Amino acid sequence: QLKTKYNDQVRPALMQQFGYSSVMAVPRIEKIVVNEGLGSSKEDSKAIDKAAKELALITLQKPIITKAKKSISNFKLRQGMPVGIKVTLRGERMYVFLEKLINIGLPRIRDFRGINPNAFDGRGNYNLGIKEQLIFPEITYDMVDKTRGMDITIVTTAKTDEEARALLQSMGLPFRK
Amino acid sequence: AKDGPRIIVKMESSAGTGFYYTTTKNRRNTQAKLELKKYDPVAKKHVVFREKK
Amino acid sequence: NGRDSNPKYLGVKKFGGEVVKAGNILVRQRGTKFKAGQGVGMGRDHTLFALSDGKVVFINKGKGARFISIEAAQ
Amino acid sequence: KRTKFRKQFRGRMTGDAKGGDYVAFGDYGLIAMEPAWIKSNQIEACRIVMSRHFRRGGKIYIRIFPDKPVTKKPAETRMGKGKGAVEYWVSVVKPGRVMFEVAGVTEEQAKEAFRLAGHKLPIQTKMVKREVYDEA
Amino acid sequence: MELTAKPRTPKQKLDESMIAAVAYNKENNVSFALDRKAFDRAFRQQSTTGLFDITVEGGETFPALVKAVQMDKRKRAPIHVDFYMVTYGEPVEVSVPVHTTGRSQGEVQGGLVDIVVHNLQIVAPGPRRIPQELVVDVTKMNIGDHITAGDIKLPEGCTLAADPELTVVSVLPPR
Amino acid sequence: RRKLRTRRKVRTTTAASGRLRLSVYRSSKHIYAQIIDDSRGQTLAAASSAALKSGNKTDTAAAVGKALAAAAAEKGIKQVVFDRGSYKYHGRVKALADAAREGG
RNA sequence: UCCCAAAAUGUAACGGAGGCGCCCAAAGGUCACCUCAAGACGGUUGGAAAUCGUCUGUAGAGCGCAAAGGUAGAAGGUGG
RNA sequence: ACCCCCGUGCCCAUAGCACUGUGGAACCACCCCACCCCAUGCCGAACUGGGUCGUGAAACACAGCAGCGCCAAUGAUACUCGGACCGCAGGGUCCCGGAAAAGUCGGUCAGCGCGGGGGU
Ligand SMILES: [Mg+2]
Ligand SMILES: [Mg+2]
Ligand SMILES: [Mg+2]
Ligand SMILES: [Mg+2]
Ligand code: NA
Ligand code: NA
Repeated sequence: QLKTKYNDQVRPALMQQFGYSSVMAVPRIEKIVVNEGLGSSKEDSKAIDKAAKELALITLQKPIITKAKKSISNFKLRQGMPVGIKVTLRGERMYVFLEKLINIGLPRIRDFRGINPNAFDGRGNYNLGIKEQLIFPEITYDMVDKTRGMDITIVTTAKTDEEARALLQSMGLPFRK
Repeated sequence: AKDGPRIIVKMESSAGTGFYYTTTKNRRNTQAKLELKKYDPVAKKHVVFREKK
Repeated sequence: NGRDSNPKYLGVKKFGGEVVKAGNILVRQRGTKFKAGQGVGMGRDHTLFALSDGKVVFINKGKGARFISIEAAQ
Repeated sequence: KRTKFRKQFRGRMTGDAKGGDYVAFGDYGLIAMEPAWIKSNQIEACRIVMSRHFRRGGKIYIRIFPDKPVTKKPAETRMGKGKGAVEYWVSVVKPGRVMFEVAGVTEEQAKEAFRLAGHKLPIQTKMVKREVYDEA
Repeated sequence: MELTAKPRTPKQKLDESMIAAVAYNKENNVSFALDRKAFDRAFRQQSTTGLFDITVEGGETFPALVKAVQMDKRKRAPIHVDFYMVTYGEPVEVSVPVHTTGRSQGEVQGGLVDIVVHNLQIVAPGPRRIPQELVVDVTKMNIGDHITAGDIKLPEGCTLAADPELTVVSVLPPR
Repeated sequence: RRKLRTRRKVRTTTAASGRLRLSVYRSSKHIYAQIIDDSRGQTLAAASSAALKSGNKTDTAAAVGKALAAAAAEKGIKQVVFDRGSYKYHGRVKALADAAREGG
């Protein structure tokens, strides 16, 4: 289940394209954190259980419901109160959810053309712009509560953008040519 | 040290058998019921000691 | 408002080269300016007091962290 | 002229000049020979006369903003505390301090502006030229 | 500037027309004491971009360059002056002022030519060849035209010091 | 990250203690269990596991402890105070401890 | 609690500002454990702040309230 | 005795960052596995348990580099003890000693111990 094509179909296609004198200097995937919005303009205690359950079946890992940053401005802000969800994916489950995403996530999306090819995180990282949640193989509108938007961020061990883009692409990521 | 109808109430100290007063200012705000503690009088020491009167 | 007033005190009580005793108070402060050194204990209001007899020695490592110590005579 | 938000009140005291060069932001300047207080309205007057004299230019530099609130006597009596919260602001000026500087106009065209402003100042002053180059 | 005595007590200096000055480089740091008039006549010309012959009482001609002057307040007459004995290759960075020649094409139109920075400090002035002035074109300017140090011709063998995008001269609008 | 180690240094008093500190460096597979004097920046016994290990790198946990205590006998050590770093007093480090507590 | 107070302490006025007459069964004891504010880049109910992530960051935060002193090896935050 | 590595102190920026080079099984790190002791209010990232390969890329160590930080003269001045004066006053001067800050020259990217280990 993956991992093999992770190495065989990535590393070797780097010293023949770029020029790495070390296999450890080969860009890797550190982790995939997933943030989930909740509250602010929609303060519902029932809405908590919603994502609290969904997120826990798409990634097979209980998520932490982070609070506020202890800042009160002029609008609707408080001190301490659940207003966000962190879902870190590092390890085997990272690779699992990942594969589930490259294989069933992106390909199965209405009005799908690809993702912005321009270099995002100029530090060696890459961010995704996922919105609607009704494009996953785990998300069944036939048994939920409502429809929200989840955010997936890619964290890798790449030094440059030129060395990140290639990693993403080889692994599994279509672009808008 | 004003004492009025407001919150918190200066609570006494008692013991099973023993006879000792810790004298501790409590409060009825949040948890106010389980005022059970442990304070060794001038007996054998180490005894079931609550400040709930 | 010309109202309110506070006498206050504070300061160093036992200067350098001064032969103290076990119990004497050294310096009175509000925070951690002069930090407790060797043979120098620290009260609750950050007060420094001696543990034995000796000569009050001062120590300044370029501001920031002051230290006072005691070197016995005998 | 007046500050935009401070504390309220203040004190009073004069020591020797501190931060006033000779030639800063322009060619010609005007300095104090006497230690005093400069009301903001005095400044305004100066600035304005200088404007009259210099139809077009706008190269009048005034770096002596008034940062000193002075109290005042309500009516009479003396029973009561800090009086006159807002009367006027001042700009302490010590000999050596550059109050005004202008550039672009000739020699004769500076003696005039300066000479005029000078008849609005509570202390003698003088005009100088370029010759000093401290820090840049 | 014929230098004479050079004590440490200003007792026989304040009364007479003498001004207290010093000089150094990296070796000796012996304090001097030059004439008032001599300096007030010489510093007027060479200023801070030109050395002058400094003969000490006895037969010691030592070449130096003016660095920092500490003029007196309430008066126009200086009171202290700092000298720097020029080496040969790479001494200290010298400050060169900015003049202006030729009538601009924006001064006629209605605007005025305004030098934002009079003095401009550069890097490695180069001994024996110190820029005593600096000629910067002004006519190419119009209204709102900004001229930085990337636009100033180099006196050959001189590199800039300040940021490349700093406004030296600018023609302001009227009123 | 480097805070843990320094929470145990300042924590263990050096002066008022009068006792000897015993540090341990087990961030890898090569402990030192050095022994240092309170006041004097010297070193008394101090064990060493780099001198042979018999193909072992986890078992020797108990060894270098025992060894250590034994070594301490040849100098005259009775009171020891233990100063680890980012080590939450679990397995290996605890072995070193017990071995050097009942062997001395 | 600052300032006045003039570098020990102290020091007046119907001088200049702002607080208290509480609160916390945990905000205590102890033992472990975590590191802030802020900005930039990039992301979905946002498009100012925030939720996330990656950098920078002697702390420009925090410490129940007023203020000063003090605190990054904690007197910041949690759990048994 | 030479060097080096690892650990731990004095010292707690003149010993700090950035840029760059060197190091490859003696040591250090990443990495691999990780049902259990133990654990991250979620994730064995970090704590942790058991150890190969590979690599030294990153981190760490050392070395070059002083662009920026940090430290920081001489000379002079500000202020001032004491002594003696001036103006209606805000204020200011003289003598005699002490003596800044800032800026400039310049200075250096440490120095000094203990223990263990592996090499010539
Ligand atoms: Mg006075
Ligand atoms: Mg006082
Ligand atoms: Mg006094
Ligand atoms: Mg009195
Ligand atoms: Na006097
Ligand atoms: Na003097």
